Amino acid sequence: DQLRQEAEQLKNQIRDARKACADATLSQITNNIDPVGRIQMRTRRTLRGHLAKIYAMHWGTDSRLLVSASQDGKLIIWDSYTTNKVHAIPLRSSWVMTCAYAPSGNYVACGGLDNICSIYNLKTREGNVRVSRELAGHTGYLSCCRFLDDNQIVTSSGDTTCALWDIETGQQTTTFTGHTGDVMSLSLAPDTRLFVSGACDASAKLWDVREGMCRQTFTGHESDINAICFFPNGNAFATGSDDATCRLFDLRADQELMTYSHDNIICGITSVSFSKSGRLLLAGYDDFNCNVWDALKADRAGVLAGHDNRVSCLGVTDDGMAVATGSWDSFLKIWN
Amino acid sequence: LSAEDKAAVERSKMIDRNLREDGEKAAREVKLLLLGAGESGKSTIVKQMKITGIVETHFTFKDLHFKMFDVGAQRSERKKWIHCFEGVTAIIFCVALSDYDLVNRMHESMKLFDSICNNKWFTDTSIILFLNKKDLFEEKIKKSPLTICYPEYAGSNTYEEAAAYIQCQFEDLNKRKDTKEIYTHFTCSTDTKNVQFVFDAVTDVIIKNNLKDCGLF
Amino acid sequence: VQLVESGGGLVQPGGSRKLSCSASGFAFSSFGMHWVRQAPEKGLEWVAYISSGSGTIYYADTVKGRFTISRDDPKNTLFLQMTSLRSEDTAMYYCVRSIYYYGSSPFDFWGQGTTLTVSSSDIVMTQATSSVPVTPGESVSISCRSSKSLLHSNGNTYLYWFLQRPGQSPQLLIYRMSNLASGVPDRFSGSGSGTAFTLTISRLEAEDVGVYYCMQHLEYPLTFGAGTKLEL
Amino acid sequence: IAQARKLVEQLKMEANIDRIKVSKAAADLMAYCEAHAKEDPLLTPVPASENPF
Amino acid sequence: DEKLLSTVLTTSYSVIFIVGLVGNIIALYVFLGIHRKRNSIQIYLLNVAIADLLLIFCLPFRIMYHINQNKWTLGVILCKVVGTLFYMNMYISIILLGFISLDRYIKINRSIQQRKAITTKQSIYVCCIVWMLALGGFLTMIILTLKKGGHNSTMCFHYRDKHNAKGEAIFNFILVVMFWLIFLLIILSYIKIGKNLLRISKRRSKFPNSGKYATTARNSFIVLIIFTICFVPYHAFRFIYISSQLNVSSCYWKEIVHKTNEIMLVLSSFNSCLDPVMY
Ligand SMILES: CCCC/C=C/CCCCCCCC(=O)OC[C@@H](O)COP(=O)(O)OC[C@@H](N)C(=O)O
Repeated sequence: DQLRQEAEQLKNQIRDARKACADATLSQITNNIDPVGRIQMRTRRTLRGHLAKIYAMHWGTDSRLLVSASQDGKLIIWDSYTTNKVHAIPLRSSWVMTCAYAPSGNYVACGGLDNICSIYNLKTREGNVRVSRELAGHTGYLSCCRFLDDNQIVTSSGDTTCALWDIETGQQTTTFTGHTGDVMSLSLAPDTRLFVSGACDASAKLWDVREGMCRQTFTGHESDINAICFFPNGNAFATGSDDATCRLFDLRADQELMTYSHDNIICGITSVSFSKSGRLLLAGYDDFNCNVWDALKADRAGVLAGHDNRVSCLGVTDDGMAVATGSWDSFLKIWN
Repeated sequence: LSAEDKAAVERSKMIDRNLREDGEKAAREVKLLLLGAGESGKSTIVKQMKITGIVETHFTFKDLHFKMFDVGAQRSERKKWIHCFEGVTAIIFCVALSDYDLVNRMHESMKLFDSICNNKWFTDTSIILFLNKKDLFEEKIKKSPLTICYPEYAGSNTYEEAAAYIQCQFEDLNKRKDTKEIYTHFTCSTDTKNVQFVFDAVTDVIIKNNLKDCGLF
Repeated sequence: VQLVESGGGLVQPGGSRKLSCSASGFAFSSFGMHWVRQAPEKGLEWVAYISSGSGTIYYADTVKGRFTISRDDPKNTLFLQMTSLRSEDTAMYYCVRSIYYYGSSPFDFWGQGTTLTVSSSDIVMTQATSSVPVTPGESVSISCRSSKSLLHSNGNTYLYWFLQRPGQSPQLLIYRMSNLASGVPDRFSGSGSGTAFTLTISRLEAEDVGVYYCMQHLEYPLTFGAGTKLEL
Repeated sequence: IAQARKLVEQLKMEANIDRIKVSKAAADLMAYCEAHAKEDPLLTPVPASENPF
Repeated sequence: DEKLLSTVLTTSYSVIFIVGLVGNIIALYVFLGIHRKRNSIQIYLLNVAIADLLLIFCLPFRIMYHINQNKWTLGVILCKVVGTLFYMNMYISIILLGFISLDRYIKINRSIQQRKAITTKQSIYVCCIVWMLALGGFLTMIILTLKKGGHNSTMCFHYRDKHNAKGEAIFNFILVVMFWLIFLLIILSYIKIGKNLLRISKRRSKFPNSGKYATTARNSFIVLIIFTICFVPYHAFRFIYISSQLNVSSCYWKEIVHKTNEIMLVLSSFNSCLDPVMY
């Protein structure tokens, strides 16, 4: 009956307990800090061989090998220093929308409109590549997948859920609920102990892999969120949405600090990533080009225009020497 | 300049070679996307041919391989995955003719038709319309007239007229009548032409595309 | 995984022969294939190599013109045709698999061999020592010397360490002077810098006694060492 | 009312926690950014000899 | 020995310059700016645009010679090889227009027949072949007509006389027969494309996509009417220019010859502006 009241009142407390913890307006704190200026990058490599749109990519921890997934029914592995193909995995479902590369390097994963996360083993005798598990139990469509170790993996689905599995059996060890919309983005933390999800109800949520409870909920957007990434300190993240706007959220303050926007930018955002230092945030847009932002002043610092169609995926490597962008034009591009 | 690394290139070339053969082959099939009103005819249309998310149906007719994608078991935000099909050869759209009396359904079917035909991704994609269940439409006329659905309908309450009125009220919903065509068909139980019609329409589409490629449209 | 060779027996000088290697348990088509020899009381010498796709072949300067290597992939078989046999060809022949991509372990599986006997600008890898007695429990080291730096511009150092036990076939221990194969304990370690390399064995144990061999994969032809024996 | 008390039980948990002031957070951010400005090869272009691309 | 023609050349070439120029620069902006992808036929059309554009760039050296009353100013070796470039361009736009009409036939005369297999990667091969081989004739003609003698006499683009350089009178014959081969190659393709594209408009009746299949057929006939209306007058008359200048004549017949060859050549050049406009 009156249960729909205490919540509202209760919510009004939060809206006030995070307005007294706001005094600095970071854009003011970092007013004297020396700017970065302007950043020029150049296409060093171009990786050809895909016959359709590529919908995702992922780097390896060696900072040399990467994997890409396309809707031609192909998952290709590349040496980036030569442009040589190490493996080409043919899938059963051409409708793939995500990919991952295990930290060790023995496994990859894929998924999409079939509602199944398929794990593939690369380092096996017989000199082939075999599917080891087909994790099923979702009802939507796989929108992201991330490894914790070689026997654990987190998944997000368009059924308003996320899940933590156990690959040896193939059963959900935990199921994360609370969203009211298709979930579209994931980011794990450095410690691989608490992760963050970004949904189409214009919200983000911070989970806790150990228990299964949402510790904090973040709002502020005016449309669907499609991308999210963690700051390297593990104490902040960034979100990209269809309102042509990125935002930075802090966990402890439980607010947002900076918004990254521009009047002459009206397209949506498909991807987000940081730099090894956490000083320049990269973003992939639908206007066919990527942009670079100074994440302490909100100014721009550079543009990456080499693609003849949407930038769907964007990644940065753990050593910090390169960026890789993917496009619907069936091309990946390395920048330095 | 190199080493046994040479053998790592001779490999990357045996890979780049099979991707071609996979694309020089997946380009001679025809991909179709199947949509329809809520549980109207999207099922019987498949059984008319004799061969968990998306359902792929592969079949063949006169040395031409068709792949039909049925995605009704995918209840989600369609705005987020309906661009995976941009580049599909055609859209089959199945609507019924016994759905005006029932409940109102023809109106939402037309809403979906207008939401699909006039989409950013299907500005060039042709549509094959199947108006099905005409046998029963013959009976739901005598008892119930048509004006119960379309007030502005002022004409002979008969098959050869109401069917054409529905056809027109469906076909006058494409705003870009100059870039895509709409093919329409009333289904026959036996004498399986429901697939010869698809064959004709598809070959017409293919010719109309080859002629645009050759710059002498 | 399996590799069975056949086609060897007593023949006469001037004759001809054909040896066959049947594979069972792996993707024969994705693997390049080698033939290797071992004379009765001597070391290992290389013979021929054919790639995946067969669009690349290499012979030694001792058999060119009178040998021919081929492969039938549909039937998973490797062939060596030999003409004009001399007494310098009595040996045990071994069929070897090798796959090349970033991070691969070539020369990983060998066969059991065919014993043939007929009636009566290259790198030089040197293994000074030829015999070493030891006791189970202590540590050991073995040294290899090359007449040319094996390090390359890409950063890789192409040296391979093999082990042959009494009455068995060789077995890859180490590839590229630092990497350890799949199926060998951590006792074995590799080290060194161009023109000199070292293998270290700690907390020794039985079954580690036999003949150790050095190999280079920098440029064809390929070359082995004389073989360092390690017994009790 | 069928699944609305869990909403309250949750909102009673997202509110009873500490919240440092934005000043400290911005400070930690800028500090982490400074301390690691040398190993940022996208911020400080590096000698081509130390560049594998 | 004629002046009333020295006005026709200028009055025509002058407008042809600007029309071809604007058309080809717009066509390049399209094939490069708007269209970032390119099938084989777009490649061929881009090559043709480049060819006739730099031809046009070789045009304005005419009005000089003309309004200046047959000037011989710019050089003695320049204007010699300025018409060689004219011809080297006017013959690339006749082989590319013969390979276009073959791709454009093998495509339209097969839907599920799979007559042959072609891709938009082997097209750049031939497009560069026709641009390299062309130098085989360019430098050949330079070295043959330049270092083997000299004749200027305040003349350029003049009526020449053989019996001293009888090596070019044969190369020209070879080119004139190559044109007549490509002509049939083109005609028996753009006739078929209109034959097996007009019944389809009568059999496949009671059907929406029937307006097209008839515009296309009377477009694939204009694409040929244009060609033949321009290049056939030349390349046929030429037979009485190669010969009959290689032979004995008078200042009457051998003046008729020149004064008609120039008109026929301006006609053949009027096609460097009609090709961009085929939208
Ligand atoms: C295998 C074939 C490859 C295709 C490429 C070959 C391109 C050939 C370009 C060489 C010109 C062809 C001969 C020719 O006919 O041209 C002669 C002019 O070099 C005279 O120069 P002009 O004095 O200015 O001609 C004025 C007029 N009186 C006349 O002779 O035609």
